[PDB]
Amino acid sequence: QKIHVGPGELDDYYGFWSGGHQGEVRVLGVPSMRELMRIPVFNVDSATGWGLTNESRHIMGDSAKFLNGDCHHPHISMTDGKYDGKYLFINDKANSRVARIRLDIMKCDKMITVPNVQAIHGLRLQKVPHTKYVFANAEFIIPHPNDGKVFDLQDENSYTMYNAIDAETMEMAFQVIVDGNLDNTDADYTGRFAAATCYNSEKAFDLGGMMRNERDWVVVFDIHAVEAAVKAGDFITLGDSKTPVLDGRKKDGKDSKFTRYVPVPKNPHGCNTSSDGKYFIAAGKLSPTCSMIAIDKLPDLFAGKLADPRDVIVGEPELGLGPLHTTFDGRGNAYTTLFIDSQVVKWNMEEAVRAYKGEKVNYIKQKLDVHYQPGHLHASLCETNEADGKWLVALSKFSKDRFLPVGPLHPENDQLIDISGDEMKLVHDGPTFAEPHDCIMARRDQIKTKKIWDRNDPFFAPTVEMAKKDGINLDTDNKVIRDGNKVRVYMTSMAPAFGVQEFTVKQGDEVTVTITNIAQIEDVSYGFVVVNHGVSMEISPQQTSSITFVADKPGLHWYYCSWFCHALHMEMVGRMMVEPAWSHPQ
Amino acid sequence: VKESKQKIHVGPGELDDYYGFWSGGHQGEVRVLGVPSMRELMRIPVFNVDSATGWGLTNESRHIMGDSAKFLNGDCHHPHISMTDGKYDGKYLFINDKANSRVARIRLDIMKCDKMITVPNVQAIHGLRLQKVPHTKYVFANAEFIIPHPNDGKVFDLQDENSYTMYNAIDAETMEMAFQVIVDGNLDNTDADYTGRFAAATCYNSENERDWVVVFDIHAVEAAVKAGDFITLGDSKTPVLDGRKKDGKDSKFTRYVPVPKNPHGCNTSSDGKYFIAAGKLSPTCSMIAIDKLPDLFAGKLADPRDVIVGEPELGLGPLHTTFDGRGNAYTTLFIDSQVVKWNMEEAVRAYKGEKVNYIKQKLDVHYQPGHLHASLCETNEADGKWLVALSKFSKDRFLPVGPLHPENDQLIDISGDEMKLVHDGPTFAEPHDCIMARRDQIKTKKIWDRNDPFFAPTVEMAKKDGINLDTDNKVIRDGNKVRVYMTSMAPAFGVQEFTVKQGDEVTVTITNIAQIEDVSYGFVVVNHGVSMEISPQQTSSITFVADKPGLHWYYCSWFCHALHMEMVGRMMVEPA
Ligand code: CUZ
Ligand code: CUA
Ligand code: CUA
Ligand SMILES: [Ca+2]
Ligand SMILES: [Ca+2]
Ligand SMILES: [Cl-]
Ligand SMILES: [Cl-]
Ligand SMILES: [K+]
Ligand SMILES: [K+]
Ligand code: NA
Ligand code: NA
Ligand SMILES: [Zn+2]
Ligand SMILES: [Zn+2]
Repeated sequence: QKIHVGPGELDDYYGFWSGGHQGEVRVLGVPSMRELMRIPVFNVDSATGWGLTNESRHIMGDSAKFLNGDCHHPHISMTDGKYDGKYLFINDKANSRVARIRLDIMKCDKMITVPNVQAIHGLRLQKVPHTKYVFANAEFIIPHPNDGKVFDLQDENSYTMYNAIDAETMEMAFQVIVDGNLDNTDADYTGRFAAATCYNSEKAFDLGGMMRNERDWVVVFDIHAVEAAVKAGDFITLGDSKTPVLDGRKKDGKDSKFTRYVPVPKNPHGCNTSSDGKYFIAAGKLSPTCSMIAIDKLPDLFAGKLADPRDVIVGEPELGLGPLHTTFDGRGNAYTTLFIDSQVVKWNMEEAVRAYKGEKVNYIKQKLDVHYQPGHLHASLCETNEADGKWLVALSKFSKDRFLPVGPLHPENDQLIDISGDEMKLVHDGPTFAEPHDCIMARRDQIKTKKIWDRNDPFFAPTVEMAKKDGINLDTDNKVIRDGNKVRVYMTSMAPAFGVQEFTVKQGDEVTVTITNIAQIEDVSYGFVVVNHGVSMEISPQQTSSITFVADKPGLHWYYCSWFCHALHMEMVGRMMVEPAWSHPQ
Repeated sequence: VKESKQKIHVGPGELDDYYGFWSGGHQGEVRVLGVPSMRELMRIPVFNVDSATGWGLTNESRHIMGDSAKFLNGDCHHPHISMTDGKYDGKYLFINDKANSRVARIRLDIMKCDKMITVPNVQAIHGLRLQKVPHTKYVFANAEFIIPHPNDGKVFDLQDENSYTMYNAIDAETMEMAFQVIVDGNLDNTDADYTGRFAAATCYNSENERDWVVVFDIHAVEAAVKAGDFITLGDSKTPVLDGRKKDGKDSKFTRYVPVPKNPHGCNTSSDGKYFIAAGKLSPTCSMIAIDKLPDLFAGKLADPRDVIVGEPELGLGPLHTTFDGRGNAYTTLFIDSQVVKWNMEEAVRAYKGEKVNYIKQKLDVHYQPGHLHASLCETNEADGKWLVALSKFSKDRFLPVGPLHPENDQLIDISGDEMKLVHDGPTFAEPHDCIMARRDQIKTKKIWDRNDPFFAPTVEMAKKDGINLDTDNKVIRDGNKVRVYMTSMAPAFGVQEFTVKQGDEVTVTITNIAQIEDVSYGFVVVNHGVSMEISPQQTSSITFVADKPGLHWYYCSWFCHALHMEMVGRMMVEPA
């Protein structure tokens, strides 16, 4: 298995890394582990203008007021349990958002603030028959309504909710109230069942209380029952949201139609579907085990053919101190991170199941040391029924002495491990910034990217619509439109000349600059910067971009093209002239 | 005979040999790489807003940025490291902001931006370089674009006698302006000699069959400043000297050396003999003899062209030059898409008419190189081991990732007689230029000092409230202001709940009293756009308004402990 990608060689896999609390998505080549691209999502990106431009702020909605995000879990849309390469979804824990990235243009094209919740943490996609739903955990219990009259998490109206988002429209589909709280989640290989771990079955707010119970649980959702209740109109709404809300709590011991609670020790964390579709595997964290939920026993559990919810557990292997996450090679082994022991442990799921039935046997195959304190791990295609068992990335939280010193803040250490053989082999230490939690890999042929924009692309269609009201054809017009104290500049661009090289406004005017890059070549991107106005954006081939700012300073102000595009790059410039307020009315 | 055969694989457990400091380009940060692995070890926020650490959101960072904290963007190109006696001393890194006309200082012991200045009365700081000898007293900075003076909207004509740009000197230690020099034309790039007397800059817009490199007599400038012979502009107290030619007469502070053609790069050879100006539109470099500049300013030379001692023909589109310390220069050919290696002394002899070939090798790069940088090339210790060429079009060299492409930063072994390309490093947002330093030239703190200037103003606020940041967990109420102070020790915030009134302006100050390297904590307030880092022994603070009634969770964002998920707290906001 080639480990090094020489000059002129291409990587075999795409890797999509979460940005952690830096808020972006990063695109890596695997196995070289080099960063090919950054995709801004919840961060403000100076280079492309994401969070400054009118297109990006329209996608972010009211949340464009936040300059931060915290993402953990990137996942790729699937058709029949295999990646189809259309979309990447990722969570925002800091401002309770889910974002969709369009993998053909590698940009965030949709974003939603999940109503009536705080902190979207766990996120995963339906696998079968395709990704109809994005499943998203809200982590923290809050009052409903949260109007400041009740603060107690033990009140009957204090709770958190499981969230399903329509992948294609990126509108809420439903929400399910649960007991306890929600950590990570996964889905089965039929479309019926999803599952989430809970660590706060105590509904406490202090550390001691959140650890009291010997077992919390994984809550299992019967999505068919949920949809059936929705189509039946048997749901409520909260506040101003029209999202159907269903009640998944126990009510005096009796289970909801929508949920079952499997007792699992202890403050469990990871929740991973095996690539063969047999198991939900929950990482015990404070318990030195994983718990294996048999998905094929779930219909019986929901029909009361089982006497005890624990009867869906068919294994609970002892793996080591602080199991956090599990991934799969597709050969019948699971790999689990041990945060405290700082290892990855390879174990055989079928043997662990036999040992739970008393058949004494050694299901642990190998323990590999990692550096240090691993969180997530990801084996190539592990989330599909094409799990290929080639590469394994383990994302550790303390790199200590593994890289040159760079001050008090250290990088993370994302370590690439060869699992194609019987023995795991550590091959590469990859330092990353801001704590990626999780990543996801796709084969090179599973991702198809556009090199030039289509002119009808929904990303800037609202801008095309604005132009039409001014009688503007964006493909050819270089025009300055005036409307009271607003000025709308429309221009084409072809290196090294802006189509409007100068224009004049009154001090205080609100200026929108719309630029259409009418180039038809690849890698031919232009920029636009207005000096000393905090204005910056990218316009790639056939794209239209626009940015709005206030001409608050009298005098002559230069604008320039930022993206090196030509041998005459530092000469693709223009001038905005701002007439002083004292020479105009008022 | 000596071969180029350095090892590029830094396996697990092994450490890189050099630090690389990459500019962030249009993204606005600075990036720290290990060389030769070319892996990114750290990002240093400067002009960007960084969700992870809170740079741009915290009180400490917005204090450093001053009024310019209102800008969420930057555009940097030129990172440089402070020198003592012509050698890197590891103290500071400086970098430019072309978009909002700033210079930033980074302290290399903490790897944080600690000072920032908006340069007055100019637009767009582009070229930037450091005084070398006797140390980096001055940061030299080019303002690129010509503007009216004053720029109040009465005059827009760029040919007006009061429309010009200026060369800028910033005091490196105080990060206050030292002086500005009005010049003719446009400034592009700049460098300094190895004595402290001279600096030089290419000018592309003298408007021209020839533009020039302008040469500054920094001693003469300092003399005038100390005798009070200067004017000031607008409301800036900065001494301003007039370096323009007047009726064909020369300023005391400047000489204009004719050089073709829209010259771009301006690079000082490591032996200190030459300012080398890359020809861009002319397929040449021009070599100015620094030891002839005293005679130039003394009026002992018949013609400003007399200080030119070499003009080698290299290829199409020379943009920049670097040095191996063995007597070779390395120049990027932007059109030919090559690095050309050439011998500077053979170039000088050729210029006299000897038939001697000074070109040693041309290496193909991919594609369209701009800047290049050999290790320690800006110092008299240039070691001739590694070369990075930063190329603007990666085309097919990496997997496709949509309409936007990465820059291709190519690592080249120059240790032997033949350059060898050994690695392609894709980078985001056109870093443009970089600088390398030996591992042993950089010394960083592992934990913060409690007296650090970075958060000294926050320590002062706490002093006014009577707070001992090392021990106290308290909530001060002051009208509609709320100042929460707390220690933190994973897995617990030192204040786990507090209550305020809707609309209160809340300041949260957190001190990480851990003593263990790498145990960094975070603080995020859910749905309030609040996020910051607190590393060991650091104090950080952030102000926001509690505009939403009800219970609002905060949590630690830096995975710090087995019980990370449970290190949380509650803000309770009583309705108005
Ligand atoms: Cu948010 S948690 Cu184990 Cu995913 Cu990092
Ligand atoms: Cu247009 Cu560079
Ligand atoms: Cu504090 Cu994780
Ligand atoms: Ca618990
Ligand atoms: Ca010119
Ligand atoms: Cl998980
Ligand atoms: Cl230069
Ligand atoms: K870390
Ligand atoms: K580029
Ligand atoms: Na939306
Ligand atoms: Na300052
Ligand atoms: Zn440059
Ligand atoms: Zn350049």
